[PDB]
Amino acid sequence: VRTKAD
Amino acid sequence: GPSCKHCKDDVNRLCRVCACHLCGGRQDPDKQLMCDECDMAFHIYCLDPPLSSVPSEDEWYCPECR
Ligand SMILES: [Zn+2]
Ligand SMILES: [Zn+2]
Ligand SMILES: [Zn+2]
Ligand SMILES: [Zn+2]
Repeated sequence: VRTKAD
Repeated sequence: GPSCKHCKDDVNRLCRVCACHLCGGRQDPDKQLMCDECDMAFHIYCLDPPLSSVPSEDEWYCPECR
């Protein structure tokens, strides 16, 4: 999954 | 200009459009999942029920999209 940290 | 009209990119403001869609908080970005449909962000711990860790699947869909 993508996180905002990416 | 700003990227987000709602907070004008102020890191000291809460914003449910460009930070956690439920609480507006910017903390713990590594725990904010991005919805692969609507691209809103969600703290794993703001979800109801909360997720106790970041899922391992490639994609994830928020409660507003699944
Ligand atoms: Zn914003
Ligand atoms: Zn949150
Ligand atoms: Zn969504
Ligand atoms: Zn919404």
